[PDB]
Amino acid sequence: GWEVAVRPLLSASYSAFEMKELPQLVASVIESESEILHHEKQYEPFYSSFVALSTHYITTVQLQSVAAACKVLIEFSLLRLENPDEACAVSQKHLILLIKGLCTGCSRLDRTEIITFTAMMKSAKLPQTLSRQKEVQMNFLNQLTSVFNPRTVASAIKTKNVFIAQNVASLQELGGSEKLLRVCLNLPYFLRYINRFQ
Amino acid sequence: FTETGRRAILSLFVQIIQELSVNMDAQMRFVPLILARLLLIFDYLLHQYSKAPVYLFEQVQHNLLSPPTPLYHGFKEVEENWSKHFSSDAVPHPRFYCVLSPEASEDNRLDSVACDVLFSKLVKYDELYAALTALLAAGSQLDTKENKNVTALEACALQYYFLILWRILGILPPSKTYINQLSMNSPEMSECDILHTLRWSSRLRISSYVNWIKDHLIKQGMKAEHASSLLELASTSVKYDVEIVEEYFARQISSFCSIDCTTILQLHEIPSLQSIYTLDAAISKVQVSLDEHFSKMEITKNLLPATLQLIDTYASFTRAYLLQNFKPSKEKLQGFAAVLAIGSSRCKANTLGPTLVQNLPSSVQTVCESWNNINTNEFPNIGSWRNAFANDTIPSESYISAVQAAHLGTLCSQSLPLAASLKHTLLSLVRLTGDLIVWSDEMNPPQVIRTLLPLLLESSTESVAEISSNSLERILGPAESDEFLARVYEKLITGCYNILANHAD
Repeated sequence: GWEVAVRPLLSASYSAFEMKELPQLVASVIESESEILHHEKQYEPFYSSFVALSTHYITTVQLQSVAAACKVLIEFSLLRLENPDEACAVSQKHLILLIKGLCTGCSRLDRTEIITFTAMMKSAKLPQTLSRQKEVQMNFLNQLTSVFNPRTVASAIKTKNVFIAQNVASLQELGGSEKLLRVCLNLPYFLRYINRFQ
Repeated sequence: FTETGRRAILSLFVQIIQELSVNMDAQMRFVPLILARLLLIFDYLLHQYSKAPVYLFEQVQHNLLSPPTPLYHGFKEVEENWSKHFSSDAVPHPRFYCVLSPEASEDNRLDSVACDVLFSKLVKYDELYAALTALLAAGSQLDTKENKNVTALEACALQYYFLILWRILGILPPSKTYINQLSMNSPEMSECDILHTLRWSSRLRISSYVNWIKDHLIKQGMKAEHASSLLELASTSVKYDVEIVEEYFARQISSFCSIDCTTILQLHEIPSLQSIYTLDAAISKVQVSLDEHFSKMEITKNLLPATLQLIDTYASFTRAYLLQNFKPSKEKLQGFAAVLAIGSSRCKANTLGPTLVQNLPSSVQTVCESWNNINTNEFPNIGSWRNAFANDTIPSESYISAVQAAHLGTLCSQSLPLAASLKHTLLSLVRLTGDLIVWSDEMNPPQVIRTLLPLLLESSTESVAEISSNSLERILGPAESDEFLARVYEKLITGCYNILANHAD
């Protein structure tokens, strides 16, 4: 179910993020991948807030799964920044800061917004209202299929560096540079300035 | 793999085990280290035939697929001996390892699909069980003659293999053929058969294994009506134990009676380790069963003579073992025997013993202290089966396992390996004799005294003379005013006369 999937975020909203709560969050993010990008209107704010909390708690701190989940979140934020729908729980600005924060050391989101995000979390209705061997085998298969770098690129700084390298590689893989430049060019307010310069 | 491949591999394992056991005679002299790995793999297959454990995934990830010590689940006690003999804190190469986690040490749930395959076509379970019972003697003749030392590797491999075989044999369900072989009579039984028989007869008594036995007997084609009657008539309890152990004692006495009189026995005629620990297990089981039977309270009318004959034969055995380790000529060997027959220092009655032992210059001093320093503490205590072993379902089986491990641990020694085994078996035998003499209405004084005084004043039996002293004190005299002191003095004069008359050269 999805209630048990969002349980770690609900528990951690009043504290830090427990280390034991990360791998199952990653597993849930990878498992629901086929559905996350395709949803109806009324579930959309719930999934947007869930993604916001998940990204926030990932950036505040096995590498292959984390990289895959971060790539998934970057893809989600990318097509959310391209389309953006009126009823998105997180506006385009916070998506931009989120994408930046995943590529940096998590100094963008503030408490004043995650309180509203958790309130929406509780007030939103579930897809399926909120108000050990399988995971190990999956990790084994993930490590087996592809080889992580590691050294091609004290402990905390190097882990952060490899995390940033993986995240920026994932962002570049989607070709997000062109999409971000396109979304920045056709702004509703800079359009007059661009026309005047032309 | 798929189910078909796994069952084919299991059938191939069955075929290998069945085929390899046909030439047991050659196997007596081999070192079963490859056999140990085969049995370990078979045990793992039996435990986890269907699923795959998580620790296997972690081990294969860390040891192989991670970028560049390995991680395994080796035996703690075997690796204890290996590291002790390796000394300088290196242990770089692991040679004795186990695949299954130690968490399965608790009573070891057999796989349903494994036994479903075992009780079906393409396998012959009866001959498989026969081969597994026969393979328990795959290293009996290794210790036997060339004066060649037994290295650490071979002793560790022997203990490792025996532990693996004992573990696997205690998990496989019964076969109907052996049930019939033991049901209404128990003939032509070998040492491995006896070793399996004691543990089984203790198992299917009170520990509620009988339901498991009949449940598995329903499989393989034996309906409940036959199984219940066979289980009922297989065990009815103390009489069965005394009968089987009396038969074993009679066979051992008949085997050893070919040697008589007072002659020095070579090392090669010393019994092998397997027979020694089989006898020790049998006597320990008898002691436990008799102790409980008369604690809760004519069957011992024939135990006494057989036990006394066992004791005096084993006293001759240990005396010969000590003597032949002293190239000395045979005449001065008999002279040394005459000196040490009246030796010993653990009895205060005699006075010459210590001085005559100590005045010999070098030959029988360093060897004497090295042999007398073999302390048998590692064995279970006197009544350790009553306090530390009664909490489990079967204290007797736990006692048997403990004494078996203690016997197996002695193979690592390089100076005097067998000494611990002979000392402990003599101690247990004399303690059983004392308990039985306490618990028997029939008692023949002359037999017991003329087989018991030689223990107290013998230098080769000093870790035991105290127990014999306590046993004789309560029945024959307070050792101070009664005729016991007179008999001790008489034996002293007999020894003095013999040494002064025969070996004056």
